[PDB]
Amino acid sequence: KLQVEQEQSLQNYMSKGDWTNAFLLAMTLDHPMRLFNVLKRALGESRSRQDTEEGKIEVIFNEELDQAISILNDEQLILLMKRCRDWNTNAKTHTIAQRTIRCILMHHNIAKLSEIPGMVKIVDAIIPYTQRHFTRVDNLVEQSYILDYAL
Amino acid sequence: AAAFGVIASNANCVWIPASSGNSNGSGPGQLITSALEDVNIWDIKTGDLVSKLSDGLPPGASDARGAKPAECTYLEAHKDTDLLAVGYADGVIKVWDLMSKTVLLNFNGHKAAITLLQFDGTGTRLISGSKDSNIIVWDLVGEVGLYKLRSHKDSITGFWCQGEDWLISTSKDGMIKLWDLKTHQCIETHIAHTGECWGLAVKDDLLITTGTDSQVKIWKLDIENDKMGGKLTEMGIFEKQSKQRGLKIEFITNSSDKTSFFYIQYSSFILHPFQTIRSLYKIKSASWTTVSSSKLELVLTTSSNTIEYYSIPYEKRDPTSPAPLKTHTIELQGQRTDVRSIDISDDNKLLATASNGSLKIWNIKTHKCIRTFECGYALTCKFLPGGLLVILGTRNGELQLFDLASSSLLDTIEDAHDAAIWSLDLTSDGKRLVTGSADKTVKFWDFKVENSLVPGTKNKFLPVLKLHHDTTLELTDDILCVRVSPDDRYLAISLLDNTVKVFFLDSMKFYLSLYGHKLPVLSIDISFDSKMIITSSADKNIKIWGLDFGDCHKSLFAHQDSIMNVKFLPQSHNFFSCSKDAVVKYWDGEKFECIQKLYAHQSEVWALAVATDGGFVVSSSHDHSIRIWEKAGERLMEALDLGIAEIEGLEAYNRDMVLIAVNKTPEQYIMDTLLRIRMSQLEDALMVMPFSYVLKFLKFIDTVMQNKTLLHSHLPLICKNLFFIIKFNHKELVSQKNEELKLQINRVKTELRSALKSTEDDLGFNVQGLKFVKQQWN
Repeated sequence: KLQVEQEQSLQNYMSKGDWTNAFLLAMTLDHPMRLFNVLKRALGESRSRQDTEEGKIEVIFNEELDQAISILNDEQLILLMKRCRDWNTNAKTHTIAQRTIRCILMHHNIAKLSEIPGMVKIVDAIIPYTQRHFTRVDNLVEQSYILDYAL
Repeated sequence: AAAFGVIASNANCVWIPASSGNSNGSGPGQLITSALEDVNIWDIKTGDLVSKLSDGLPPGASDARGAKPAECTYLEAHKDTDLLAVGYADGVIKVWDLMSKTVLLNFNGHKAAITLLQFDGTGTRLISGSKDSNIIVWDLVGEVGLYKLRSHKDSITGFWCQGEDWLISTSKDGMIKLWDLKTHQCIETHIAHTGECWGLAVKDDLLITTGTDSQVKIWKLDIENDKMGGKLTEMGIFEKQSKQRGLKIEFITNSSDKTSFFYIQYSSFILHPFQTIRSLYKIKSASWTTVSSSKLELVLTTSSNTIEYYSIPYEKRDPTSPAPLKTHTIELQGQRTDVRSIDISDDNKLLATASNGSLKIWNIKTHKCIRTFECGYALTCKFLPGGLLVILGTRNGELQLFDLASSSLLDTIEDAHDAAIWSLDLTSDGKRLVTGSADKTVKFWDFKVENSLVPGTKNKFLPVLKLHHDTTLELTDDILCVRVSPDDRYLAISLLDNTVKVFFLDSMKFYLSLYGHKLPVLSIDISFDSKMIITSSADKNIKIWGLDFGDCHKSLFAHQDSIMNVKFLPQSHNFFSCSKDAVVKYWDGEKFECIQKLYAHQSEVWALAVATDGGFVVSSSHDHSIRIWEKAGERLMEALDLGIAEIEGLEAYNRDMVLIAVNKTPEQYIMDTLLRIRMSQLEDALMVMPFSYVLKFLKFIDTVMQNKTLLHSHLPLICKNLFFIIKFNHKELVSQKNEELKLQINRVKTELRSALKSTEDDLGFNVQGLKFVKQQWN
């Protein structure tokens, strides 16, 4: 309706601002490609500095999303998880789809709190592509030292 | 052969009626210029033809105009009255000189015609929204790369502030979009409509909107988290336009409910007595409203092919409304409406066109007098040969006798008809009249002066010719066109059984029927050689006939719309076609091919006749006027030489006292060539490069690893190229001396192995974290 389209205009604007309520507001809305763009920009650069939960820290505070996943319900988790299933297929995108996983495994209990929808197909679907991309970085890691080792 | 007509824009045309107003612009204050099918110049309080800009001979140009046909969308003058600017029914905007009527520039880039066009308060910008659903900003240079704002699906209505920044928009897709000027982004879209925004006006501080929803929404200027203060519901029908007073103490609103009403304590209510008026609002729904520049009147633009003047009840202005004044037309829009029939005299100085309520007398472009008895439009008109009297056929079945001198009817010709008159033409001397009627008979009529017991001035009806009961499946008894033999030997008749029948002057004997017509016929004519004929039908097919039957000479078929009239030449050498699709075509009467295709017609042509002089063209129309006629790796070397040429220059910037590769850092171009290159055969471009390419190359890897950037590249690309160059050459076959880049590699590889080791540890916890709950969920 009206507040939906105006809410899409706020979703257009908030991307110029921060990432947190743009992430939750874009999570409750269409479309997940722009949601992939904000995770692309916020998650995209190389950084391994001070304490995060999903690699979200910058000069501007992105650890509020470190809070925002702990409050999130399971419907957005499975609706997120089918998108991670959409993002683990092609190369170089799966890593972005990795970033929430190490997040969500920290936040919720082993039950994936008790009212859990059927997701056996997805949790069965993630793993062989993770083992697939795992051997690649195994190769580049064992090939990285050898240029140093010569001289 | 030789034929008349020209390819020019003007041949002494009177084709512009100066009608159908939709907008206007105020000029000198005592004058006002009007959007019509031209640019017209009127007085603001008298209504006389001050000037008129149309087609013609501009100073220093040929095939140029002052204004076009195909109705003007908007028309306004510049605030310094130096520039003229009109957007037309085509996408091209034309600016014109104010003193002369030469053209200055031509503005295109528009897929559709102009739906918005106005000067800005600076004058150096002209804004034009068109019906291709976007906005185009214009500079005096012609800068269109400034701003092209489009997130729409329909046309736009509302616009500018007066502060060079901070624009607003309301559009016809039910949307009201908010944009900033610096780097435009839709912060917010206020929507309260479901249809089309018809008109728009800001008062001074309150922006009201008028749409299909028959309501009024007020809006505040300094707006965020939408400012709403009220709505004025239900004028009675959807509102169309509004206008503020130049003193900004009132606000007039107009609609298609034949009413206009203003607001005053302005206010959110109408609080002034309105029974003082004497010149009630309008007979036809109006297009646009402007206050007059004399601060005493109101200027109204209606859809009755004319615009008018009134006033608004107030003590400063005139407390009543005056009678509307109209300009000095040439008696082409001084009377009412369209022309369906024309007729020709034999002196080339008496040419009459008829309307719903007028008969207009013309020599070439000068109008003598009017004759008014019309109970409709005329399907046919016919002069007397000699031009003494004229005979009219209205849409009542009534033939009317008019004198040449005055407007008065001498004699009403006997209404023995019960249906309207399709066809009518007189003979050579003009004493026999053959008519079009569905009364299943042919009516002959006498004609002479009034000096006996048989009225020739009232055409007493002695002979009866009736055999019309021929049976068919299309329609038995109706006639469309009648033609008199030029030798005065026979009569040709159009019939609704897809035939024509030929019969001589006396009692019925049969000559010829022509048939083969999929559609019924529109018009039939005879050559003055009197051997071959033509016929026009409703199947877009024009058929030539001589004396045979069933042996088709030629199916003259190249058309798309219906055919109004096709006629021969008055010396029988050129037959011509006027149709529905607004194009008139010359055709050689001896050949099958066309000599000239005249396309300068925008509106519908209903009829067209050429006099026996043959030097001019008379044309009936729907705009009621007459158009008178007569490799990659060397680019990588350039990239590295440019990039190290930047880095070495930035090193000794002030520690010791090119516009494009592309970026704020040139190294982003270095990765971009790695992005642009194909995944195959890149090693052929890499293997060419020497050892100095490596020494220039690793500085960019240290640049991106100290830059911590993985947005524009990825580590298998960098390690992929690294592993290629360590295959190629070399570390100790390129250098035996301990150097700075050699020690740079020893820390860069540590940065790489840690940067990949992070993500590898992330997955190494991720998948084992996924396994464990799947062990439990069983």
